[PDB]
Amino acid sequence: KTHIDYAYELDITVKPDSRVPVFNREFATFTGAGVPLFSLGGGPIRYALAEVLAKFHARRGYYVVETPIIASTELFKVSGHIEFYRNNMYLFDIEGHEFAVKPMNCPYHILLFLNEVAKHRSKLPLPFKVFEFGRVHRYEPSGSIYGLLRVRGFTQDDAHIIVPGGRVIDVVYDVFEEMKLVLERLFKLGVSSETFKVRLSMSDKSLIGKEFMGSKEEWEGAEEALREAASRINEKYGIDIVELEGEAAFYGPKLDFIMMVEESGVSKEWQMGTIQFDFNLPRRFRLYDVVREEFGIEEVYIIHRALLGSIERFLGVYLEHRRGRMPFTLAPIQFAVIAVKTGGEVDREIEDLASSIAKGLLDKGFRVAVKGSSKTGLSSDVRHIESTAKPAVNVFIGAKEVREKVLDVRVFDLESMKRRRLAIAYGDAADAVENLAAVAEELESPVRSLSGQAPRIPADFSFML
Amino acid sequence: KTHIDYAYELDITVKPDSRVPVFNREFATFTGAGVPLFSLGGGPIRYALAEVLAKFHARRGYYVVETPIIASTELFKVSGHIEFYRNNMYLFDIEGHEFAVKPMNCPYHILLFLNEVAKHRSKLPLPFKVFEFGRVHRYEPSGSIYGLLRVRGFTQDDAHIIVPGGRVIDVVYDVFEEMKLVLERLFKLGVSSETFKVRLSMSDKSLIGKEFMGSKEEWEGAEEALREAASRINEKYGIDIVELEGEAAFYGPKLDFIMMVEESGVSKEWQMGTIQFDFNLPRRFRLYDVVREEFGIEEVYIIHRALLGSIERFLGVYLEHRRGRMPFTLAPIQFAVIAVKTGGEVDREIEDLASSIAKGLLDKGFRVAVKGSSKTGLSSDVRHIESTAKPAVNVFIGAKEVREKVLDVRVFDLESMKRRRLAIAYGDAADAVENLAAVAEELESPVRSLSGQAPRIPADFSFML
Ligand SMILES: [Zn+2]
Ligand SMILES: [Zn+2]
Repeated sequence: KTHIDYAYELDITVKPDSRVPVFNREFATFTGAGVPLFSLGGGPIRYALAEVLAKFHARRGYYVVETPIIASTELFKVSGHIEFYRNNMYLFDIEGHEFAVKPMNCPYHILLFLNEVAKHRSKLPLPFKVFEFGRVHRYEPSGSIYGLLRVRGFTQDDAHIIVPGGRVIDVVYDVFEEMKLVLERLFKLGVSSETFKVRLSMSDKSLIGKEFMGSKEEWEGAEEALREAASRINEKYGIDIVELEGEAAFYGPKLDFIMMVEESGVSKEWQMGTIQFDFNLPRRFRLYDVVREEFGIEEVYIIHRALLGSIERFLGVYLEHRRGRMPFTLAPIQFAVIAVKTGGEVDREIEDLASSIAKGLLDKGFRVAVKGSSKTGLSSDVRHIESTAKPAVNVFIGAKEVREKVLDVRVFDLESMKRRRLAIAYGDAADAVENLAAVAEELESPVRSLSGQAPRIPADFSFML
Repeated sequence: KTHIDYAYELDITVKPDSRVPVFNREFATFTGAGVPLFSLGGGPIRYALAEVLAKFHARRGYYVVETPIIASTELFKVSGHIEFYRNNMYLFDIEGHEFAVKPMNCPYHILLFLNEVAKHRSKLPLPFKVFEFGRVHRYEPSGSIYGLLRVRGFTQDDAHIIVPGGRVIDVVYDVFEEMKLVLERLFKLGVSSETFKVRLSMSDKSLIGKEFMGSKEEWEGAEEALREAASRINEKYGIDIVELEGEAAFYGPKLDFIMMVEESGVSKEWQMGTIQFDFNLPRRFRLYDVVREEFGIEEVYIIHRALLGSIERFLGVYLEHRRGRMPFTLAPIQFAVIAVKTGGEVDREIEDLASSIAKGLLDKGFRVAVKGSSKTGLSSDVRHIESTAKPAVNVFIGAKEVREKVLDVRVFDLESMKRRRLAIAYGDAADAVENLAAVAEELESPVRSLSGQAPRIPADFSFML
């Protein structure tokens, strides 16, 4: 089972090679290869993700933005190289004039910086931090496409930071702290000395001015910002730091976030976001000039950063590491309500309890699926539910639950990777809904500390069970 | 003053003909004409909008989805005509194979329906309703582009409904009820007999089979669904109904939502969303077959619907009708905190009060701008603030406010189009923040009834004041 299997079973995506009813052709022969089609289970995940990440960034001091999907290629000529990158771009004509589907958000985020400087000049505070849940499209050959990992259109938790020399170490460190908060609180992935690695990729000093563009001073101030920040990370968490000479991009050094995972029992890297300096963009968009003239700052850095990286890719690898098991806030089905029918007259109270709880949870904004089951059917029904839909919480309502006034509620524990039984007392349907909503709020708590609000995007997914 | 002026002054957009610092070229010569670039003030509006509309639709029974931005042209060949619509499409090549930037979400939403039928068959409930905050791109000639009204890339509150004959009148009516809830609660625009018109566009019966495709039966069942629904609308609200013979699309009849507005004092239509039947798509994607075979339903309808329509266009016309005055939830600056300094020692308590209130409002997730003003500067500072930034709420903190322990708080009243003064007592900074947050929650209340949650996407926009 790969993420292609989990994504399909959880209905996060449509499988490219599933056959379209009546056409008996594959979904991929309508959509094209490497264009992930998010389905009904995946839709609420995408809105929840944008909203949580946007709000998380706004609370940490980033301006949230949305930039156009297309642009004149003048935009990418200025940025540019163009002769090279042109080749990874989807290009088209309006009206003699060359346009591209955006492959990166950077030039747009810089124009937004430039517009604010023109309007407000030095009243604009530095560091200037801009975040976008951004949608980018890039050429990939057919043989390179794989699931959600390598695709033609995808999403980044992208941000750009323009930070003076006096604050750059803190900014680098803070981005690490942001990455950790998102992993731990949104995804429930522990970030510690045993699970995490920070890798720095630096210049070869003998090659500055040639394969590494820019000045010695730029490279030294940037590499030294990464070393101090990484030294604070290691001091604080005992997280180990790896430095690779000569591995930086031509336009600046970087730091990569790397989770260490184990099979099976093989130790494997899971690469996530990056912090990437850029000596090219401040030259091409005249940012060094603009900052010097308007702010009187001579030492300034331009940073590209993501925490997750590609969201599709992140999600792909997540589905594998966690065997289809989503955190409560991101689970296609949040509460599965399972009515264990008996054949006897108690089935009426069971049916009314299940149905009322389901309605009440939907009204609180939760994603709910009701399953009609039976004493003899239960074991096989549950097994299907676990091997396919993997609801965040199972609520079992049988004769015993009705007579004893205690729900049998099974939350899936992401650390132990097991269901955990809770006994939830209730007086009636409404009281049961309140109590189930309390369990949910506890599961939502870490996401509230990131974004202020946990997203409630309700859906009735009963048809899936 | 047009929406181009308001959008720029509120920093909702970058002005195409603003000059880029140092390049002294126009922003439009990097972006291309008719590609709206949303700026820092516009970013939170876009995320808030997606989130509110998505959640509103999920609570009303729509599945929320996000579909790809690109597609093989096979997708649009099936839908199709293609020979015609090809001409409004941005087309590009991967790897010998023709792709398009999506001009409409419809075919993707139908594939998602088709995938769920293949997986779950008749367990999928009807009506099937799917909503998307969707991003579409269409060819427009340079001479056709105007502000936010007619552009090359834009957003729709798009949905598709597959509804059996037994439920179609109710679905039509409900979409009207959805449109009214969004206008009134999100936008504070009254929908009544005096402000609103419903226009139906129908076949010419003599032309069915020729300029109007499909069968008599289809057209009659659809036109009659619109007449009954419209008759319920008129019965309930006294809203008047206009019917135009021969004005339908070739593929089905429709209803348009039309607000009536007055200048100046000229009566003008403001066209919003549409409810559009389609006899083409169920043939091209074999939906009539699929529904008949899997659900045993012979009478079924396919509907395209939006409430606002183009969101950019809606927003453009809104900014004009309301002279730059956004509802609280959507205002770039939610609280402007204005410190009226005196020159004397009370300035310290004023500065600490303003600063603490600002911080406290930011921590609640609000969009805040602090302005340092003075007794003699106030009148001109306020005038600049009103003519430019138009904050949802002004909080004036001077010597009097500090000594009397009562804030001077001015909410902008969208109906009367005037500031309205409130006297907000406080004991200290924290208590003031709580009380200001209470005023905000009252202003957020209508948006909570739509979406469960009002969006808090914080920002410090002090630099704008
Ligand atoms: Zn970048
Ligand atoms: Zn449509």
